[PDB]
Amino acid sequence: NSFSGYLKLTDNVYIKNADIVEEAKKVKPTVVVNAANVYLKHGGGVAGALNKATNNAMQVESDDYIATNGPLKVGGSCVLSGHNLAKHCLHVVGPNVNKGEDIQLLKSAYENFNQHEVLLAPLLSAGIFGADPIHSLRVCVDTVRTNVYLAVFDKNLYDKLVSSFLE
Ligand SMILES: CNCc1cc(-c2cc3c(N[C@H](c4ccc5c(c4)S(=O)(=O)CCC5)C(C)C)ncnc3[nH]2)co1
Repeated sequence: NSFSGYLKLTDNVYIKNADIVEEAKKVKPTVVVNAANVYLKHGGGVAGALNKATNNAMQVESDDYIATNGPLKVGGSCVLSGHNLAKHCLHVVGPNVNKGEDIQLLKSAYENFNQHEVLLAPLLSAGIFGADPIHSLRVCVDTVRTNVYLAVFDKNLYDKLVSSFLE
């Protein structure tokens, strides 16, 4: 958990302009959060990047989990191996508002982080999931009580988020 160069927003929420894959390699976190979908198909974006960094071992494990347990629910999660990126990967499904899912499920999605003491995570439901990233950060700060290090891989969005928080 050797997080470096983060800006502390509250006593338990930190943020950095960084690629979550590169952070996972530098930090060696106990838990890395994946921005998953309910069938754990890591086809692109954050999930595709984390799977590629494991040389597809995350996707094979994920397929075996789904075969035995069935899909997750939106707002839900599961704990699988972190492979070379962390001790564990917490796969969390935030709502995809571009696909009609309820933005209220973003609170349930962040609540899964409270089962782990320290996590490296992306900003849930942002990017092509369509939620307003300023709102996602607000839900994170209000919901997460354990220690969360957010990696946001876009300096333009990072600056807007820090300027929204410090208003
Ligand atoms: C350029 N080579 C591919 C690639 C991409 C990455 C890569 C992207 C990325 C990231 N993006 C942010 C984000 C946050 C959440 C969601 C998405 C996107 S999404 O994938 O569109 C849908 C699920 C939710 C974005 C708002 C700046 N944040 C952190 N670390 C990241 N790493 C490495 O390699």
